[PDB]
Amino acid sequence: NFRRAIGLRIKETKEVYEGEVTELTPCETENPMGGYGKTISHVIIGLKTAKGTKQLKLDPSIFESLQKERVEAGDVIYIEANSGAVKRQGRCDTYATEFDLEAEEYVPLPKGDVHKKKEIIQDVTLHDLDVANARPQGGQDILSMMGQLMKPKKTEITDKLRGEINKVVNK
Amino acid sequence: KIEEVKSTTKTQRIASHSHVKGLGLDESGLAKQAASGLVGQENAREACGVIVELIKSKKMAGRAVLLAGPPGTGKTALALAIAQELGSKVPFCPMVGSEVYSTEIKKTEVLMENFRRAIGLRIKETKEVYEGEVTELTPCETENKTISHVIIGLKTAKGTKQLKLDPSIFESLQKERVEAGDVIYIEANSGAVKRQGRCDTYATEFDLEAEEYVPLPKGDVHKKKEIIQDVTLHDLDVANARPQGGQDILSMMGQLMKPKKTEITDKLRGEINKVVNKYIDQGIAELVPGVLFVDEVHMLDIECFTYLHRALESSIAPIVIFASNRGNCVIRGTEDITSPHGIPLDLLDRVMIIRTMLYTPQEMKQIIKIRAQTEGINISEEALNHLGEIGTKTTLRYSVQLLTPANLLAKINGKDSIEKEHVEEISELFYDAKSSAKILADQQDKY
Amino acid sequence: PMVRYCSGAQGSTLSFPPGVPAPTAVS
Amino acid sequence: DVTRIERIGAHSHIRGLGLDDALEPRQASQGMVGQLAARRAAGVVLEMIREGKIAGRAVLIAGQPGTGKTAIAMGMAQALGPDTPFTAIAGSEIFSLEMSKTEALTQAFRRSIGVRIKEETEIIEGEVVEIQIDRSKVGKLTLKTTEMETIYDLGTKMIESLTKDKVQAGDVITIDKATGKISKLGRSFTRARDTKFVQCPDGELQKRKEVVHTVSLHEIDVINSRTQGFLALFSGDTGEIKSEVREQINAKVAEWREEGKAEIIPGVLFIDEVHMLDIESFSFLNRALESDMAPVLIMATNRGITRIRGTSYQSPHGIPIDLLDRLLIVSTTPYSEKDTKQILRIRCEEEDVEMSEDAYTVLTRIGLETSLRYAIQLITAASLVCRKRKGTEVQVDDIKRVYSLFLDESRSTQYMKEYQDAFLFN
Amino acid sequence: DVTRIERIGAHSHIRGLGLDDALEPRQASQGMVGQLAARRAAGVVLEMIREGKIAGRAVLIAGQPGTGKTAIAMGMAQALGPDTPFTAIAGSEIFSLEMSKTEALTQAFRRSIGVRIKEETEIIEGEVVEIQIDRPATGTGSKVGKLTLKTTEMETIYDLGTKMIESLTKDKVQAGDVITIDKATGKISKLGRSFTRARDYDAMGSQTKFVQCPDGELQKRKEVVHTVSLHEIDVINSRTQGFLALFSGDTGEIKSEVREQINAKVAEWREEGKAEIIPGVLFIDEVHMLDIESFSFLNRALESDMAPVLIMATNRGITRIRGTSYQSPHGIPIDLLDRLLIVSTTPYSEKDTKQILRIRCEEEDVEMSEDAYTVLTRIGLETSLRYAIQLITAASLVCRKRKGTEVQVDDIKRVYSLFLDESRSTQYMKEYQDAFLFN
Amino acid sequence: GEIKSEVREQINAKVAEWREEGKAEIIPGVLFIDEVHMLDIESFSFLNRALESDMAPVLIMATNRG
Amino acid sequence: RLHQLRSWGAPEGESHQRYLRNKDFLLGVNFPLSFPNLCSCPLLKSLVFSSHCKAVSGYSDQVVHQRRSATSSLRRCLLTELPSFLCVASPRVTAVPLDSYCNDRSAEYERRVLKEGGSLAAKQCLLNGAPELAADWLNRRSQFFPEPAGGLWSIRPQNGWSFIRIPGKESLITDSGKLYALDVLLTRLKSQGHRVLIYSQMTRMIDLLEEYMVYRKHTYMRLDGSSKISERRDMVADFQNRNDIFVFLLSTRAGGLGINLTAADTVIFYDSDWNPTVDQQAMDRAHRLGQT
Amino acid sequence: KNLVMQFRKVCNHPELFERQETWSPFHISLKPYHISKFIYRHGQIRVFNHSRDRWLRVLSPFAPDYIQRSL
Ligand SMILES: Nc1ncnc2c1ncn2[C@@H]1O[C@H](COP(=O)(O)OP(=O)(O)O)[C@@H](O)[C@H]1O
Ligand SMILES: Nc1ncnc2c1ncn2[C@@H]1O[C@H](COP(=O)(O)OP(=O)(O)O)[C@@H](O)[C@H]1O
Ligand SMILES: Nc1ncnc2c1ncn2[C@@H]1O[C@H](COP(=O)(O)OP(=O)(O)O)[C@@H](O)[C@H]1O
Repeated sequence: NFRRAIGLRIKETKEVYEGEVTELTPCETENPMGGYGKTISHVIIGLKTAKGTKQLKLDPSIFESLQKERVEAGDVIYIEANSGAVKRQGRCDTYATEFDLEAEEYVPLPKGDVHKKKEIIQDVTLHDLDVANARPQGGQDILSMMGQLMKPKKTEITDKLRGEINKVVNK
Repeated sequence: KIEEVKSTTKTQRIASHSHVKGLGLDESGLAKQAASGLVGQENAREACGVIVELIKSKKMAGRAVLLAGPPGTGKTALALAIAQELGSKVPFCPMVGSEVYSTEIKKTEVLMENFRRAIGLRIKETKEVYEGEVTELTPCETENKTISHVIIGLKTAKGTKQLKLDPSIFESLQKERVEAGDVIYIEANSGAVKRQGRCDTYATEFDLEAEEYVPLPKGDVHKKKEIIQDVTLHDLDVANARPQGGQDILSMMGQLMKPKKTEITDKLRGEINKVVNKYIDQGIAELVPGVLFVDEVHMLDIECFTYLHRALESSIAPIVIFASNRGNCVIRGTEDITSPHGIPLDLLDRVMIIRTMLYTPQEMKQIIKIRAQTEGINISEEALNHLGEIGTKTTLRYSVQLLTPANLLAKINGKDSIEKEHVEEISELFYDAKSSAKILADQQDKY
Repeated sequence: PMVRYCSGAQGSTLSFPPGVPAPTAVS
Repeated sequence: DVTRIERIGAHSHIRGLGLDDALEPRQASQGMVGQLAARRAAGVVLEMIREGKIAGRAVLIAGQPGTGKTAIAMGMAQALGPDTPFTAIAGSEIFSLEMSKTEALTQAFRRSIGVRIKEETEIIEGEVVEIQIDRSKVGKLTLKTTEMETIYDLGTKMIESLTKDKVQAGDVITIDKATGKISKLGRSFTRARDTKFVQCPDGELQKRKEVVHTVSLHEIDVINSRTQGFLALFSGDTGEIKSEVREQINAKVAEWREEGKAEIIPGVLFIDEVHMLDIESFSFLNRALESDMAPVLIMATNRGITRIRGTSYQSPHGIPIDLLDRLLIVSTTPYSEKDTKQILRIRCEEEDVEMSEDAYTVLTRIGLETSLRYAIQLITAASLVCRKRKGTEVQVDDIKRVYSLFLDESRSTQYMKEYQDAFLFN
Repeated sequence: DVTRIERIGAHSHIRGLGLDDALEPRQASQGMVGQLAARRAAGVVLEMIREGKIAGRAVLIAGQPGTGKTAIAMGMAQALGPDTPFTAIAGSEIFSLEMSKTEALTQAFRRSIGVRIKEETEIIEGEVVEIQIDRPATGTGSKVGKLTLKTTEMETIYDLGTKMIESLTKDKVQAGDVITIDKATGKISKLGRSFTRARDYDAMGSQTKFVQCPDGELQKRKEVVHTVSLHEIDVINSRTQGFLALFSGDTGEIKSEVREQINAKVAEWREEGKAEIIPGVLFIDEVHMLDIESFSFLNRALESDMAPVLIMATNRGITRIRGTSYQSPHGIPIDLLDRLLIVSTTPYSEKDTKQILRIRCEEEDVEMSEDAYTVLTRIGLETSLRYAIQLITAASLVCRKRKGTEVQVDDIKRVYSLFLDESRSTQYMKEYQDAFLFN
Repeated sequence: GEIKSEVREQINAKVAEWREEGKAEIIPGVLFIDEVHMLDIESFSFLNRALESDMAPVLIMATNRG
Repeated sequence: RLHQLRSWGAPEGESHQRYLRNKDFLLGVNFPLSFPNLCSCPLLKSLVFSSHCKAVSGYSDQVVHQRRSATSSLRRCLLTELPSFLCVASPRVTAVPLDSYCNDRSAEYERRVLKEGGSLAAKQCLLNGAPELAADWLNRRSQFFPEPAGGLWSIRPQNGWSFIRIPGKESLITDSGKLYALDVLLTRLKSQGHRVLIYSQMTRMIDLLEEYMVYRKHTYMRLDGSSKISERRDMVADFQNRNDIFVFLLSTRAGGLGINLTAADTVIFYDSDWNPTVDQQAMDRAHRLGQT
Repeated sequence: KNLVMQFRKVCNHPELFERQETWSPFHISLKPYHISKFIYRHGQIRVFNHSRDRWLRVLSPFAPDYIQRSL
């Protein structure tokens, strides 16, 4: 409770690209590099929203991710501009009529621009930093997943963690 | 021509019984006046001379002794002397009577863990191992698919061999992320694997790499060797009750989870007893019963005292030393009943008592001199006589406690040694338990 | 024969040797 | 000499509650003496235990400290022998942190009653003489006893088993036919050259054997609790077994009895130091002693009229009258000089020490001035003093040495009162 | 202007003990005043702690409420410096639900002995000019590559190993990044994008603050000093991959066998010169909270060669030792009280009570007239010192509300009428005796 | 096991938002504690602040004691 | 996916303000420190530093030293790993898991399944993290930027899962006063640029010295009496005529005569003979008319 | 102290006198826990009550039948 009654207010930009994908256009150079058959300089992705349409030009390494996610033309997707990762949301609502039944929930077309930016102020107690460090989340490991199937319980947070959090919030 | 010396590692810390080196008896069983760091207490040192024979005889189980006498008389100093006298190889297990109150396991069972810990065992284990640089690695597939074998080629300074191995070992090699050119070790009894690194032969293959490199193993690829293992009965009991040997997913994950204690059941201890008797019969094993020391015994609960009635009557249990410094106190857990030393009469009838008794002024001077030269400080004779007087006015503990503070004052004002005036100053900065109790009784309106 | 990924001052590049599918089909 | 785990302890000399066939207790036998009335009574109870027809019956052994009331129970546990369950616990051992106080008694009852079955097995045992394999696979082997030989063609699952366990010519092996498990017993003496060695078996290679097997009623309950319940039979994690499972298993074992598929072997619960169960625990034994599957239970105690734990009430033995009407009380009596001397002789034989007849005499007097257990402890110490002295027989001066080193409680109490204010908290 | 997480609190003005080189206390220095006797004794035990030779030394600080017991403990805790472990506990804090009392004290001891490890490794630190990763057309997965690194003075090319390439690709380093590579560990770390090349770019995959290119030699050595308590070494070794328990506090009743094993290994590191052991201090405030079971543990726990120096403070007369019937000095049993040295403290005068207030207004940024100090000093003897200290901020605020710039005596008389002392409160509680609950 | 306090606070905020939007409505009910005379002194002191939230039931309690 | 929709797609009701949508009781994503948000926002990611699979100690200062000018610079608070070598405990005993035997063909079929692992799904789930991740892991050989592994495969303790302990090459230094002395001498002399001869009186010891010269990578060359006469010629001619070879290893009776090792600035005797004159020759086969 | 060359060898380096071995924990297995055919066939409640147990899954409120009808 003594650590609940102390707050931080901290502020950061979010930037994201989103829209229905109209095209994936891997673009070749005029000549390959020596000894190679073909070379790709970039991918073009065409995104559309209720406000308009535009091409984004991207690094070739995007293409692997766009087949890990089962992206196909007429899906709506987003890209986190600070990280480069891409995520599928689903087929656009435009196509909801193309069968009598399909086993996917359709999602409405994004509104506003293809590229979005805002500044937000986020506010948290020191107790929230204590707990989020003492029991992490976003598991892809046995320790996390076991820890998340098990019944959660409060624990005697150590004075070392309180120490380290104090050190970094001062920075 | 020129001469030089180097040594800078800081020497071991001094503590409250580090002057004690053994009982200092003579060959006839009588006590010398001053030897191996002890002085005085002749009947109690002679009595401990019988007990070090009782231990080394190996004949007995569940014999128990109580050191009793006023605070500050040297009870735990004697028990520590016995721990020196038996040597390192006999297990000596120290414990305090307030440790039975665990939050994981019942008091009655914590005692049993400590008893089983005070019996040692010595085993001639034979291990057979394969080691080398892995030059080749190939699995062999079979139908309902399965893996039938792995084939491994190994290389050492002597030459090479090729081996056919169980799929359990392949599962282990995969888990350890082993590849060709790695140097590995496998112990075939346990099924365990260890990676060491890549062979030194490859160490220059990259400008920038994360690996450590090791020289090629010497000796034959396959060999067997004897390791003398020291262990306790408790260590066998617990390692079977929550296992981590082998290489299956279950045991491997049981190495990650939070290590809770558990009430080991009588059936497991029963089966472990049969196994170790069969190791003795084959001449693989030697048994070394040791000692359990339970200091501050006067605050086990009456549930615990009434359990020791059964544990001391076992044919297995080791020799036990209890210690106490209490008068006719009330027995913990009863609220109504008082008895000598804080222990029930029913248990006090199952022990032999060793009396320990107060020091004379000459003995205090002698102990203070011993202790000062242990802490490494020089003291003038008139100062030491003054400390002797302070001892008679207070307690030998307080008289010893002034030594190091006085030496700090001495070096601060440039003296090499304690002078009387240093002791005479320190005595006024720090009160004792009686002089502080006086001022606090006079001003009792204000605390 | 090896598929090759490059990043530098001149920008990024992905490259396939001749006869490898180069599986970036358009959509 | 080599050391067992089981070295000499406080009751090691007792090797049976010794009596004649009419249950007359002879004056000294099987390591124990005196206590005529108590040992006869204990013999009658041992006959009830062995006959087994009657459930839910209890006896209280009571009397002063050091009057053989654990001794007769320890002797009775030897005399009953293995292969009839006997379980011993201190009353302080049921106060678990992991499991209820009434669960620990419920479980202690069920460790002490056994279900017994017999079953038959097809077993191969013999020396292997030849073994052959090919590039599915088909192979062949030959086996020998002292009396016959055979060759067998091997099916696929045996080829896997034999190839897994690296069987070689000259090995002596046993095979559980039905399951494919190989047990190896070493190598034949005639191929001990080029490891443990043994002579080849007698009789025929394939024996239909019959095996008698028995499991505690508790051990049925635990196996049924979980995916691999049997581990909790070692690790102790058997937390509060659901009573509707026990309800089921009792009805199942009752039908196994009536259909003759198994038979029930009653047993004994020796709850020692009973005076320190709570009134809650007594109130459970009150009614646990009424099942068809209750064992016989034997309780020891050394307490006069006293306050029963968890209350302000006072009653004999430190046990409520509510429970004392369920049981019969057998009362031990303190020893005379003859008995005391003779018990000291028996302990001297068990510890391997010899002493002079005057040394026995003075030690007997000490034994009457300070209670037996003190005198019995002097024996070992005296022999250690003699060995230090390079003597052999214990003499009176070696006993009088030890009597001055190691105090009894009555002298130690006297030597405490002269320094009364130096001890803490009196 | 800016407010950090640490602020003005009850003992923020203390910065040492103010002793001279001959270990004599100055009248007023390093924010401590008066109390000459106990400050001398604190100097001697502080000197003993710095020497480090002798284990298990214990000291008890005693005296009336509000006479600088805790202040002297904070004083020495400042003087002893940050580099040497000093642990504070209030006596209440050992009554855990997760572990037994003797475990809690064992942890508090082992948390107060430091093992100090200097560590050096070789690092490469540069701006990424290019990356090549080659991947098999089918094959086994034996990827290979080359990377080039630049500084303002030098650049070079590295042929890359197969264990290392997974790290670059995992953390998605690309040209224009500035990175630091630890050769021994095989770990990458990133400083940021260089200012130049981000102009020649695609649609955005990152949007963050830039950093300057590194200078001079491309390879350089780094040094870190780690101080690790014995306690965290016990926790790390209690199970595989147990690291989170250092923050989480989830590790219960550690096996004795683990500590015995660590005590051995620590000694070996000392003799090898691999690590330095550094004894510190455990301060238990309000120590009269402990049960007699806890005291009985301390008796014998204090006798190990790994024990730290122990300091305790208390404000108690002859009182009954918690969890028993017996009365004793300081509410501690004589078994333990015999094993330590007692330092005692003295009530204040006018002369030093005024001087405490003077040094307190310097810390809270307040000006007052000498007349105001005169009145406040009287209040601070009619009533306790802490109350007088508590009026100083209230007086400054009431001054500032009325647009003053120096506290006057009528500000203090105002505040004194508004916020009560205990003695006055307790007096008014007599005249409403029926209206309050459970008298 | 002891729901964290910041969760119940978050839910109250969200339910208040939905009734302002008209997406939801709140139905107050009752809590009846029979034999209330054996609540404990710490539990009574909690009811002193439970009966003060913007969203609490009505309590009915029954007791037989003098 | 819920986080993106909830945090940008927020404005206006879908229905003229009626109805809850599907997923509307899933509130946990809204918290500022939820994993989606803390992934989405680059800066809060730094305030939640305690990840479940690294040995993070806390924050410390760090110092870095250039080789040129010996100039240092100081880095303020950065995250730190614990040192590698604090992981040092091991059980005295390691029992194999207790197992059941029953004499029935069907019972034996059951227990075989348990020892292999109950089903491919359940085993893949623990071992690779999910059956989806198992399916990907098989082909991750063929991807440039693969995603993390999820199973027990994702965890790597510093010593492996085995408890066996091999004496490391540093034990040469820890165990002898003489090598502890030699190491500080050679590290100093290396930094000063001095060339050195080491003489020693046991072939068994020159082997231990060679293991040391390989471990701390000094470069070296040895000439026991067991060396062939032709080797001595090359090996001497390579210690002259080159800057490369830091140290020469010799036994005094083999190499102490005639040899003309004028390239050495320094001489170390790791041990000495009962007879002088030998050492005098061994020294003066460096100290002679060719030196300056 | 309890020939000259032994002292010289130990002083030069202790590995010349006795080489340090690779330690590893003591490894153990008990005999496996024997269960009779009789108990493995007639003794598990999981099996002998399987007909009765099925009713407790039929009368479940978690059957998709009952969820639809309730919902
Ligand atoms: N006979 C003795 N000879 C030497 N030192 C002694 C002797 N008796 C006690 N000491 C020392 O004096 C102190 C008090 O003894 P200790 O064993 O702590 O007494 P206690 O019986 O109260 O536990 C310790 O420092 C101990 O080592
Ligand atoms: N009749 C006897 N025969 C042999 N030993 C006996 C006999 N009576 C008592 N003892 C001895 O007395 C001790 C057991 O005391 P006992 O009366 O059975 O325990 P308790 O007083 O706890 O009930 C042992 O040393 C045992 O050998
Ligand atoms: N000698 C002193 N010099 C400086 N400040 C002091 C001194 N004595 C007490 N104080 C201050 O007065 C207040 C009361 O002292 P405190 O440590 O809380 O007393 P105690 O712990 O003895 O009850 C604190 O704000 C403390 O900083």
